[PDB]
Parts: sequence; C-alpha cells; structure tokens
Amino acid sequence: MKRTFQPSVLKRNRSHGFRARMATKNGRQVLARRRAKGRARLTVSK
Amino acid sequence: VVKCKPTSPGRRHVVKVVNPELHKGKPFAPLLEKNSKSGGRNNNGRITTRHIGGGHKQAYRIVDFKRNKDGIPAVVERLEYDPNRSANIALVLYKDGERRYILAPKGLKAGDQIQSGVDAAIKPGNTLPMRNIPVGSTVHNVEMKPGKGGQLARSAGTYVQIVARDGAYVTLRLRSGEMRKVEADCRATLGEVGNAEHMLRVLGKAGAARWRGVRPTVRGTAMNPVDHPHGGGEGRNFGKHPVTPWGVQTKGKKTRSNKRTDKFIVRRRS
RNA sequence: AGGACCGAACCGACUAAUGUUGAAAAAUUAGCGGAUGACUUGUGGCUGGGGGUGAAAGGCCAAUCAAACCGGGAGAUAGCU
RNA sequence: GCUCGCCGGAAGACCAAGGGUUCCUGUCCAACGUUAAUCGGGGCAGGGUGAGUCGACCCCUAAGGCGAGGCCGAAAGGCGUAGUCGAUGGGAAACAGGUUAAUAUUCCUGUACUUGGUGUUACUGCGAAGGGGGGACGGAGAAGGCUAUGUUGGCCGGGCGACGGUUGUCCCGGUUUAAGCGUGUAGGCUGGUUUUCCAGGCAAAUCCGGAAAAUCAAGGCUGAGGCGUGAUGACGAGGCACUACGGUGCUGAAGCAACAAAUGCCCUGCUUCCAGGAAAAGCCUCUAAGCAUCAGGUAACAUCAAAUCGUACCCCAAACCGACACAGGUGGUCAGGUAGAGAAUACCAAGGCGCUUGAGAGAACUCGGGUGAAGGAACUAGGCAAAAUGGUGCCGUAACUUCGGGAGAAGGCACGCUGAUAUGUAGGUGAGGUCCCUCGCGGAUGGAGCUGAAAUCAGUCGAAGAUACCAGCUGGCUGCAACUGUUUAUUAAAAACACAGCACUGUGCAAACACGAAAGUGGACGUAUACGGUGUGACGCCUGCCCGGUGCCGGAAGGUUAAU
RNA sequence: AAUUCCUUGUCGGGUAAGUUCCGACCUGCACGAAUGGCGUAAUGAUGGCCAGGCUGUCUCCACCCGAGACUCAGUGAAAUUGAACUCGCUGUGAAGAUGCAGUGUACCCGCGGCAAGACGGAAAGACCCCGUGAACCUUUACUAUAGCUUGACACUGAACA
RNA sequence: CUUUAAUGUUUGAUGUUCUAACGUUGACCCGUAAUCCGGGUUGCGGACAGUGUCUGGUGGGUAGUUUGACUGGGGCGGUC
RNA sequence: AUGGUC
RNA sequence: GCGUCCGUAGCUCAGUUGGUUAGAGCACCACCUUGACAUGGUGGGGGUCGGUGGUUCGAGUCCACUCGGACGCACCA
Ligand SMILES: [Mg+2]
Ligand SMILES: [Mg+2]
Ligand SMILES: [Mg+2]
Ligand SMILES: [Mg+2]
Ligand SMILES: [Mg+2]
Ligand SMILES: [Mg+2]
Ligand SMILES: [Mg+2]
Ligand SMILES: [Mg+2]
Ligand SMILES: [Mg+2]
Ligand SMILES: [Mg+2]
Ligand SMILES: [Mg+2]
Ligand SMILES: [Mg+2]
Ligand SMILES: [Mg+2]
Ligand SMILES: [Mg+2]
Ligand SMILES: [Mg+2]
Ligand SMILES: [Mg+2]
Ligand SMILES: [Mg+2]
Ligand SMILES: [Mg+2]
Ligand SMILES: [Mg+2]
Ligand SMILES: [Mg+2]
Ligand SMILES: [Mg+2]
Ligand SMILES: [Mg+2]
Ligand SMILES: [Mg+2]
Ligand SMILES: [Mg+2]
Ligand SMILES: [Mg+2]
Ligand SMILES: [Mg+2]
Ligand SMILES: [Mg+2]
Ligand SMILES: [Mg+2]
Ligand SMILES: [Mg+2]
Ligand SMILES: [Mg+2]
Ligand SMILES: [Mg+2]
Ligand SMILES: [Mg+2]
Ligand SMILES: [Mg+2]
Ligand SMILES: [Mg+2]
Ligand SMILES: [Mg+2]
Ligand SMILES: [Mg+2]
Ligand SMILES: [Mg+2]
Ligand SMILES: [Mg+2]
Ligand SMILES: [Mg+2]
Ligand SMILES: [Mg+2]
Ligand SMILES: [Mg+2]
Ligand SMILES: [Mg+2]
Ligand SMILES: [Mg+2]
Ligand SMILES: [Mg+2]
Ligand SMILES: [Mg+2]
Ligand SMILES: [Mg+2]
Ligand SMILES: [Mg+2]
Ligand SMILES: [Mg+2]
Ligand SMILES: [Mg+2]
Ligand SMILES: [Mg+2]
Ligand SMILES: [Mg+2]
Ligand SMILES: [Mg+2]
Ligand SMILES: [Mg+2]
Ligand SMILES: [Mg+2]
Ligand SMILES: [Mg+2]
Ligand SMILES: [Mg+2]
Ligand SMILES: [Mg+2]
Ligand SMILES: [Mg+2]
Ligand SMILES: [Mg+2]
Ligand SMILES: [Mg+2]
Ligand SMILES: [Mg+2]
Ligand SMILES: [Mg+2]
Ligand SMILES: [Mg+2]
Ligand SMILES: [Mg+2]
Ligand SMILES: [Mg+2]
Ligand SMILES: [Mg+2]
Ligand SMILES: [Mg+2]
Ligand SMILES: [Mg+2]
Ligand SMILES: [Mg+2]
Ligand SMILES: [Mg+2]
Ligand SMILES: [Mg+2]
Ligand SMILES: [Mg+2]
Ligand SMILES: [Mg+2]
Ligand SMILES: [Mg+2]
Ligand SMILES: [Mg+2]
Ligand SMILES: [Mg+2]
Ligand SMILES: [Mg+2]
Ligand SMILES: [Mg+2]
Ligand SMILES: [Mg+2]
Ligand SMILES: [Mg+2]
Ligand SMILES: [Mg+2]
Ligand SMILES: [Mg+2]
Ligand SMILES: [Mg+2]
Ligand SMILES: [Mg+2]
Ligand SMILES: [Mg+2]
Ligand SMILES: [Mg+2]
Ligand SMILES: [Mg+2]
Ligand SMILES: [Mg+2]
Ligand SMILES: [Mg+2]
Ligand SMILES: [Mg+2]
Ligand SMILES: [Mg+2]
Ligand SMILES: [Mg+2]
Ligand SMILES: [Mg+2]
Repeated sequence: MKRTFQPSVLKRNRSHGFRARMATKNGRQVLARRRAKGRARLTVSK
Repeated sequence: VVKCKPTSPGRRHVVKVVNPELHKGKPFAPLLEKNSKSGGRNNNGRITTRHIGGGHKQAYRIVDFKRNKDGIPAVVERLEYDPNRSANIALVLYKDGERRYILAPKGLKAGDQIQSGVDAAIKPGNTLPMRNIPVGSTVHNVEMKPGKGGQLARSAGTYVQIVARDGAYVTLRLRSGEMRKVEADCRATLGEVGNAEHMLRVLGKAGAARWRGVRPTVRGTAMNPVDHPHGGGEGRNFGKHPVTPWGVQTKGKKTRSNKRTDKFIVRRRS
C-alpha cells in the first residue's frame, strides 16, 4: 500500500526542524519545555 | 458560426463561434505580463468564492481603458483573442510608433484611422467626453470619475445610450436597464463593442467548463444537514424556504445598502 | 476531428474461489473498466477542530470521525454493576 | 566442477529519493538466520569513498515564507511596500582505453575545451539602479533527412567432426575506435543596403519604433548525419615463457560493402486547431551622468588559479515505507535475436537465480487443474461458476434514428509446405558509364548489385492448416439514467452526485457576497453578452387552474409603539 | 408501474405448466407537469425475461497429475482453562443434567476422522425497556446572542426659506 | 372662558445654495529605485455617509437545556 | 335585454 | 385508538353564535299564460335536529358518554 510514513528530509527540517521552531512564539515555549525537562533529542535536526 | 457535425456524443450540441478576422500568431510582446490562476483563495488560504479552479494558462494582455493621448491619429493594425474578457482586442499603431491595445468596436477592421481626444470627429471607434457627444448615440467605455479608466459598458456586445444633457450632468441608461447620473466630463468612446454573438455559443459538454476554470456545483438538497439548510429527508424533501448556504433568503430579497451612491441612481432596474 | 472505438504501460477495483490466531490489521491467481482526457504522476508551497476540504457517501484529515491527536481543570460527576 | 531448470520489458545493466558500513580482506559459530550449518547482510579486527569539466553552494527567479519603515488589532500580534530567501525549472567546460581483493568521466596513458584576472606590444570610447533586442516557452498531427541498431555478404584465423554424410553455395568466432577540431549539405527562417526628419520608450540615445527617398537581387542565420583530421596511436583471433591453477610480460591478421530502421535527432522547424500557452538573470546593444586620456574596453603570448562540500554499497528489495531477511508499495534512464501490427505473447543470448527445512508412503478430505460415454440448465434466488466464441482478406448486413450511428449486426467463403508465372515480378534502394558546371557534402541520363511483398495456376501430407501462445458469445421486448465521468480508501460504484441546457432572482463597481473584531485579500487587474445563489437536468412535444395560509416585493394617510 | 393495500386484480401471447416479463383495459386505497409529465437513436462491470450456441451446474459423479493433510529427522507457536478418577436413559430441580434419585450396559491407555452436545470458546448486547446520563440534527419548544436594519446623542458646520 | 389670528420672541421638523469638519479602492509632484504608507496642490462628494453608546424589530447563522410517572414489557388510549 | 321545444 | 367539525323535510341544507319567537333552495301536481311541454306563481303535509340524563317553567340551543364519517398521528427493526 501507500503507507503513512513517507520520508523526506527537506520537509522534515521545515516542519519539525529547529528553524521551524524558531519564529513561532508558541514554539519557543515548546523548546523551553524540552530543555527544562532535559531531553537529548531537542529537535529532529541532525 | 456553425453547429459541429454530430460524429460522437460530445460534439452533438456544439455551436462554435469562429472568426477569420483574427491574428493566427503570437501576441505583441511588450504588452504581456503574468496573471496566475489565483484559485479562488485569498491570503488566508481559504475558498471564499467557490466553483473556481482549473483551466488553461491565461496570459494577461495590457489594454488601455484610458485613451489619454489627445489629438494624434491612430491606425488600427490587427485583432487578437484576449482570453481574459469576452470581447476582442484591437492592436493600435499611433502616428509616432507607440502601439497599444484597445477594445474593438462593431465596425472595425484593418485600415481604420481612429482618433482620441476632445476634438475628435464623430465616427465609431473615436472617443471624446460627454459634453461634446450628441444625444442618443450609444457609447462604450464610460467612466464614473473623470480619468479613472473605462468602467461602464465594457462586455462583448453592450452599449449605453445618452438620453439627456442638462446642467453639469449626463444621464445614461445602462445595459442592465437602470438609469444613472454621470459627471458631464467623463471620457466615453463612441460605438458598440464588436463580437456580438458570444451568447449564441453553446459550450457543448462538461469539458468546456473545466477548460474555462469552473468547477462542479453541488445543489443544495444533495448535502447532509450540517453543510447546507436544504439537506435531509429519507428520499427527497425540500420542505423549507429557499436559502443561501449562509442563512439568507435568495429568491428575491434585495441586498443593496451602499447608501453613499444613491444621489445618482435615478430609477432602479425593474 | 474526437470529453471517439479494440488494446499493453499506467490508473481504477465489478463478480466468484482461496483466506479469514493468513504471505497482507484489505492482498494473491483466472476474468473486468478507462486508457490524448473532466485523465494519470514525481516534486515543492497553501487551508485548519464547530474550523479546513468535499463531481456530496457524514466521506476523508498520520492503520483513529455525527466533531481528530497531546497536555492541563480532573482524583470531572455517577442514585448504576 | 558439470548435467537440469526459471526470468529475460525482469527477478538484466544504472542513478536521483531514503537508509548510514550493510562494501571488500582475514578470523569465530555461543545468540542472530524460521532447519543443519564451517556460509552470511551475523561477532571481532583491518583496509575502502581521490573532480577546473560530473552532482550541492554559487548569478537569477515561479508558487509561496519572512518582511526596515507603514497600517490595523488588549497584549500576544495580523497583513503588507522597499528588499531578502525559495528547485521541481533558466546560467562556463572532457571523451575513450588500462589497472584495485573493494574507487574511477575523479588516478595513469595521447588528445582536449571554457571561465578569471594580472603583465606585455597595437588602436581608441568606457560606464550602472534605468531604455531596447534576446532568454521566451501550449495541445494534436503527418510526412521528409538520419543515427544508435540489426542482418546477410567482403575478409582473417581456426575446425574435417563420438554414427549416416560433410573440401564446401560447408561449421564457429572476429570485424571495434570516442570527445575535440577546420568545411557549410538535407532541410527551416528573413529581402538586404544608403540617407533626411519625428510629439513615443519616466531624462539622452548614434541601436530597437515610426514616416520618407535612392537602390542593390540574394546577403545573413540555423543545423541532424556521413565526410577530412583526431588515430603509423589504443583495442582485437590468439601463438603463448613462466605457471602455484594466482595470473603475469612481449607479441598480434582482418579491421570493408550493401540492406533495413526507431518512441532518439534536424524539431525551440512546418501545417492546423480553440481551451490562445511565465519570470528575472547569465548573453548582446544603447546612451546622458563623469573620469579627459592615469583608469576603461578588444586581439596573440605568458603566469597561476578553478577553493570547500558529496562520491563505497542496496536503490522494484534481504539494506528505504510497511514490528517479519514480509507472495504488499515507491519516480526517472538503456532496449538484442526468430516469428509478430507491437514495449502483447511463446522460446532465447547478454546477464542473473533455484526463492534458508527435508526424506519418504501414494487414505478419507480440501486448495489449484486436465479429460469424460447418454442427455444438455431438469441445477438454483438466479447460466453463479465452468464450457464455448475469438485474427487477417472478400462477399454480405434488419427493424429503429438525433443521419453520424445500429455494425465487428447476423451469417459464410478461402489460409500449411513445394514448383512455375518471375532460375526473386510490381515495388524500395542504389554503385559504375557519360554530359554540362552558377562547384560542392555536385545536378541529371543511367541501371550493376542488394532487398522484397501480394496474387493466380498446377502438385502434395495429416483426423485436423488463424493448428501452440495471445484472440469479441450472439440475438429478441422492456424499467432507470441522455452520454464520457465520480464518490462510500477498508462489506453498497448503483437508479445516488456531477455535467452541457433551461429558468427565477441579487448585484452599476469601493458590486453583491465569503474568510477576517480590524487594515487587507478572494470576487477580477472582471463591468450585466459579467458574477454569486437556488432548482430541474441533453434533444423532441410540452410547462394548465388556486395569492386563502407561509415566505418575499411595493405602498405609508390611519390605530398600537421603544429609547428620549 | 420502482408508486396498487384487498391481489397471484381482469383478459390475451409466451410455457405441458409461468405469484416474475411483455401488450391492453381504469374500480388510480394514495401518478401528474422544472422536489417536473410522457416519449426516444446511441451508451451502461446497471434492474427484470425468453431463445440458439456450450458444457460436470445438475440426474450421477468416475478417473488422472500436482501443493497440503498421514510416517520418520531438526526448529516449535496460539485461543482457552475453579478443580477433576469427565458413560446412556426415565424422573426431580433457578423450570433444557458427565454428577442429583432410580436403573442398565462398560478391561486401562494412543494415533486417523466426522462436529451432535459440554446452554463450546472471541464481544460487560446493537434490538426494547431503565438512567430526572451526553453527543450531534430539526422547528412557529424555551432563553440569549453574531449579523441585519430603525430612530436619539456625539464627530456636527453657518446662513436659509 | 367657549375660542379665533395679526407686532415680537421663546425650539424641534420639513426641502434647498454654499464649505472649512470628515470621505476619496479620482488624477499630478515628493520621500522613492516604491501602485503599501505619509506630505501637501486640485477635482468631486458633504453636515449626508461611516463609526461608539443605549433602545425597538428581525435573527435555529450560531449556543445551552427541557420533552413526567403509573403500565400483567414500552408507544398509543385512560387515569394523576 | 323578452322570443328554447312540437 | 388526546380531541375536533360535527349528526336535521323526497335530495344538501341553515338554526348552537353563551337562550327562550321556527328559516330555505330545489321541488308532487290541481289551477293564471302559450295552438300545445316546461322556463314563472298560490298551495297543503314533510325537523322531540340519533339516543340518556342534568343546570333550568322557558334549551333543536348550556353541557359528560354511546353508532357514523372525514381532520393530526408517533413509538416500534
Ligand atoms: Mg460560479
Ligand atoms: Mg448549473
Ligand atoms: Mg449539480
Ligand atoms: Mg446523502
Ligand atoms: Mg441548520
Ligand atoms: Mg417521499
Ligand atoms: Mg412532502
Ligand atoms: Mg478509487
Ligand atoms: Mg465493491
Ligand atoms: Mg488481478
Ligand atoms: Mg480502450
Ligand atoms: Mg478511449
Ligand atoms: Mg472541536
Ligand atoms: Mg482514517
Ligand atoms: Mg463536541
Ligand atoms: Mg472543577
Ligand atoms: Mg474518576
Ligand atoms: Mg467524583
Ligand atoms: Mg524460459
Ligand atoms: Mg512481455
Ligand atoms: Mg555486518
Ligand atoms: Mg567477512
Ligand atoms: Mg542458529
Ligand atoms: Mg549450528
Ligand atoms: Mg558482505
Ligand atoms: Mg558479517
Ligand atoms: Mg586531477
Ligand atoms: Mg556542471
Ligand atoms: Mg512571491
Ligand atoms: Mg509580513
Ligand atoms: Mg515589524
Ligand atoms: Mg537567490
Ligand atoms: Mg531541481
Ligand atoms: Mg537543478
Ligand atoms: Mg536589458
Ligand atoms: Mg508542440
Ligand atoms: Mg549505421
Ligand atoms: Mg552504432
Ligand atoms: Mg561427427
Ligand atoms: Mg559418422
Ligand atoms: Mg561465420
Ligand atoms: Mg566527434
Ligand atoms: Mg562508487
Ligand atoms: Mg561495487
Ligand atoms: Mg532492481
Ligand atoms: Mg519487498
Ligand atoms: Mg504490520
Ligand atoms: Mg529468504
Ligand atoms: Mg522458502
Ligand atoms: Mg516435502
Ligand atoms: Mg491423492
Ligand atoms: Mg475439461
Ligand atoms: Mg459429459
Ligand atoms: Mg472423447
Ligand atoms: Mg428451474
Ligand atoms: Mg459466467
Ligand atoms: Mg474458460
Ligand atoms: Mg449512468
Ligand atoms: Mg478522484
Ligand atoms: Mg466500500
Ligand atoms: Mg480587490
Ligand atoms: Mg436531478
Ligand atoms: Mg427526472
Ligand atoms: Mg406549474
Ligand atoms: Mg390575494
Ligand atoms: Mg400571500
Ligand atoms: Mg415592507
Ligand atoms: Mg415494473
Ligand atoms: Mg401507489
Ligand atoms: Mg403489493
Ligand atoms: Mg398469464
Ligand atoms: Mg403492462
Ligand atoms: Mg412524484
Ligand atoms: Mg413543483
Ligand atoms: Mg461509466
Ligand atoms: Mg425457463
Ligand atoms: Mg506451501
Ligand atoms: Mg503437517
Ligand atoms: Mg515431527
Ligand atoms: Mg471415571
Ligand atoms: Mg433433562
Ligand atoms: Mg443425558
Ligand atoms: Mg460441535
Ligand atoms: Mg472438525
Ligand atoms: Mg451451541
Ligand atoms: Mg456461550
Ligand atoms: Mg451490559
Ligand atoms: Mg440546537
Ligand atoms: Mg415509564
Ligand atoms: Mg402496555
Ligand atoms: Mg324552546
Ligand atoms: Mg306550468
Ligand atoms: Mg420496519
């Protein structure tokens, strides 16, 4: 079939990337809710 | 202007409109630009006026709804199929090399010498403002504020007829049958607009919608009642007064409230 | 010339037999429909939960739909087992 | 190692996606592998990814994102001008041979080609933020000219056959050579050239634009492939000295001709259709600003550049998406034979695999299949399933009709091989031979040679000649819907929805109307022959009565009447 | 008739026979003119019916070749399950017995099958009821709202008549 | 006081000419390489229109809830 | 405006 | 099978309009007209307003139920 995950790096870095988390002020709180619980995979940039 | 011969279901009902006066070639190059298909969605990215989207690549042709150059005569060169509007567009060469696009009147060909301005002689093709036109002669490209651009009466085959020149105002009769006051010094153009049989064109099939960019239209009593008032029924039922999607009555209810323009509307269209 | 015909790629999925802790949480084998058009397809961008999109079945929106997914009020309330 | 089998438009040969040592070389079999297991895509360790030319950045953009100021929202913020990014598209350059256990257009071999400055000698007009030309652009269609490509000849070398025959019109291989560089053919486009003047291109223009006169009759562009050079080089039958069964070094004949032919190329060209087919830059031209001969551009030589980054490997699967080493899915590139209309089909070569459990016996029963005496739908809800028809050519073909259709209506007739017509014809191609010559890649007369249908007539084998594989069951009355389409991904594809057409009605433009508290945007850079809403659903014949309820439209003298 | 209940209405073809089909009648329970009437060439993976061709669909099933199922070798699951030394009957009885009461047959234990029972086993039943339980939906159910428009006041000015 | 109508005024309505408040999704010049915006020059409209406050009407566009029990099982009848 | 039937 | 309009002359009628008192069209013909039939007229009987009660002297009439026809049915698989 045509399954759910169809992978693309140039879409993933623009959707769930760090510079995607950049401009949205409601996303700065998301980064500040991952740093302040201390995860290793902060965002899915590589 | 012939019916197409019934070879197969799909050309059984086609009446074309063909015209051999046109240009079988490429448009004039420095007059194009880009008119991309906006797809019926605004900056918020939502469908606001429905049914639109699809079609063919419509390259805009710039066209001069002002005709500002007084005095200088202007020979016509050829005619072309501007795919934006339902008229045809003449290509005009002035006496000093400037080319332009204008609307095509009814009696136009290759060889006419039109002239724009105040002191133009009276013949179809010419333009001149409406305190020198004589009363009764039917005009197109009528402007509502002096110098804006041709705004009234600009379709395939329309006209407006000047009936009275009193004071510092003129009174028209528009193509939708409503009289109208206009400032006595707006820039109108004599004679009608050429391609007078667009209404004879039956398109023929479904495909001539979605080669023109009109999507399907689902009538009201198809839907389920969260999408339109007319829905429901275990079968067919239309037991409610006929409405829009958004609540309002549609079979007659007037919707004009632009009360800053009612100085000029002399009588409504009946 | 064709929203033409018979027909492989390609797209779709009408009937029957397999199989329903199977090779697959929707497929396989013999047959089927369209197949220069209102088509099919790779890339990118746009729309957003009472809102989006709909050639209209309440369909579909991350294997979830007559109101999605996650966290919070919330240890919601329960004459009922 | 050698018998057998399977795909050969795939399960063969590669890349962009995505994964991230899965790649090669030693060593190990405890878990992993659906079995055994010395083997591995498994465990450990070591090696392996070489660029001026090929891909990313890079100059310029399309959708669209952000957006100094700016406008508008309670703050968050929402849009949006100047600008700034965004590939999926435009922009300079390299082809062949050889080597590694595992990389090559990247290293080596002869040969290239472009883009930058700098420095010389010669002549003088250069300029960017604007101007102009150009980049620059659909769908369908037929021909013509070719090529990759294949076949039979020409030649070179080897073979005389496990049993009948095989010194020959006999058997097998081999016949390959690129980029670049002068030439301007098939074929396509445009008439050139000299001069006066102009309100136009945001100011100037000596190029584009537009009036005007003199002439000159072909000037310029475009461009597939052979043709000359590249190239006395490389490759190549091999004979073959070592020789571990690892391979190594010298050597090395032919290297021509015809015929056929693409979906590739001339082709960004031609004809024609209505639904009328992008941008800015690189590339050229043009000027007033100004530098007044220092800069600055244009020719041969010489110099060095040309940095960084990514290149292994799988990439229709065992490495990606599907929890499985999953009968699932995923976009592009190449296209051999004998039949064949053909990328269908049947067997094949180049190439790859026998799908990680087996050895047996020959029960009921079940899955997948081949055959069948008499009858031939009596089966059942129902001809469900199965069987059957099935191609090319010719004669022929009903009611009904919107003149097209119905129609491949229905039914029939010939078909294998051999010989002759013709020792291979009609046709296609085309070498010599000769003539002028406006000259070159010539133009004609010319017919060698090659290739090769289709038909008629005799003759012959079988039970049967479209023999296998592919390859329509036909006809008779109705119900619904005009039709082609589309949806309930994952139990309903239908009579449901759509549609061309008709009709009401709203809207004169800062339109109605929708997404938005608001700026603004769609509507459209559209203007009533246009747009939105509702309803019916081609076309033919038609669309009648009822304004009392209930909507809606028009009236404003009268009674009831809010805030104030 | 896709609408017709009394109904297989009534007649005629089709069949030996025809509750469906085609053609007429009208006593239409309750068609009907743009939520459209009737009609129609072509078309439909469409609804209904008869005919020729064809045969395992069938009367009536027989044989054959292959992948399983049976045996031996290696790897090796899952649903369930209070416990178990787990027979038939007539009767009793949460009222439809392997056990209770009476009676009669039966040496203990495996593989190959058939599927009647153990109210067999996955799903705290969807059907109706109960819930002063909720979601969506409709309206001339109630109560308020966005939007629409009505007048007063401000931004709001002078003369005028 | 029945109840008029002439000098002056006390205050809201009905209409018209003007413009300085506001309007301009009308042209021209500047910031400017700029159609957004802002500055002035003008033309047209103008005491309207547009907007804030209260009030009348309309308002399933949108929202929250209600709709009883008894009953030889419920709805329908009765009954309270 | 009155004037059907035999 | 809530409840309604309701229930009458040889045919449909009106009359409950919060109560008392009897109203028609059509039409059976004897007679007035026309040569002759009606189109016109006098006329006589024809309603305890289905039935049983009560408020009531005065009710066809203000009503609770019974036979008959139309006017609304939802729930239920
Ligand atoms: Mg529309
Ligand atoms: Mg329509
Ligand atoms: Mg529709
Ligand atoms: Mg529906
Ligand atoms: Mg609604
Ligand atoms: Mg109905
Ligand atoms: Mg109805
Ligand atoms: Mg589909
Ligand atoms: Mg289906
Ligand atoms: Mg299949
Ligand atoms: Mg086809
Ligand atoms: Mg087709
Ligand atoms: Mg929600
Ligand atoms: Mg889903
Ligand atoms: Mg909800
Ligand atoms: Mg709480
Ligand atoms: Mg709880
Ligand atoms: Mg609680
Ligand atoms: Mg094979
Ligand atoms: Mg094939
Ligand atoms: Mg490994
Ligand atoms: Mg190894
Ligand atoms: Mg193992
Ligand atoms: Mg082992
Ligand atoms: Mg390996
Ligand atoms: Mg390994
Ligand atoms: Mg190098
Ligand atoms: Mg490159
Ligand atoms: Mg953009
Ligand atoms: Mg912005
Ligand atoms: Mg800002
Ligand atoms: Mg850029
Ligand atoms: Mg790209
Ligand atoms: Mg690219
Ligand atoms: Mg330029
Ligand atoms: Mg083309
Ligand atoms: Mg060749
Ligand atoms: Mg070749
Ligand atoms: Mg031999
Ligand atoms: Mg021999
Ligand atoms: Mg040979
Ligand atoms: Mg070359
Ligand atoms: Mg490599
Ligand atoms: Mg390799
Ligand atoms: Mg592959
Ligand atoms: Mg796979
Ligand atoms: Mg799975
Ligand atoms: Mg395997
Ligand atoms: Mg296997
Ligand atoms: Mg076996
Ligand atoms: Mg057997
Ligand atoms: Mg058989
Ligand atoms: Mg038989
Ligand atoms: Mg036989
Ligand atoms: Mg039968
Ligand atoms: Mg069948
Ligand atoms: Mg078959
Ligand atoms: Mg259909
Ligand atoms: Mg679709
Ligand atoms: Mg389905
Ligand atoms: Mg706009
Ligand atoms: Mg319809
Ligand atoms: Mg219809
Ligand atoms: Mg009507
Ligand atoms: Mg009326
Ligand atoms: Mg009315
Ligand atoms: Mg009114
Ligand atoms: Mg029927
Ligand atoms: Mg009926
Ligand atoms: Mg019936
Ligand atoms: Mg009968
Ligand atoms: Mg009938
Ligand atoms: Mg109907
Ligand atoms: Mg109607
Ligand atoms: Mg179809
Ligand atoms: Mg029968
Ligand atoms: Mg098997
Ligand atoms: Mg077994
Ligand atoms: Mg075993
Ligand atoms: Mg026991
Ligand atoms: Mg018992
Ligand atoms: Mg028992
Ligand atoms: Mg059982
Ligand atoms: Mg069993
Ligand atoms: Mg049971
Ligand atoms: Mg049970
Ligand atoms: Mg329960
Ligand atoms: Mg509600
Ligand atoms: Mg109850
Ligand atoms: Mg009951
Ligand atoms: Mg009385
Ligand atoms: Mg008489
Ligand atoms: Mg039912």
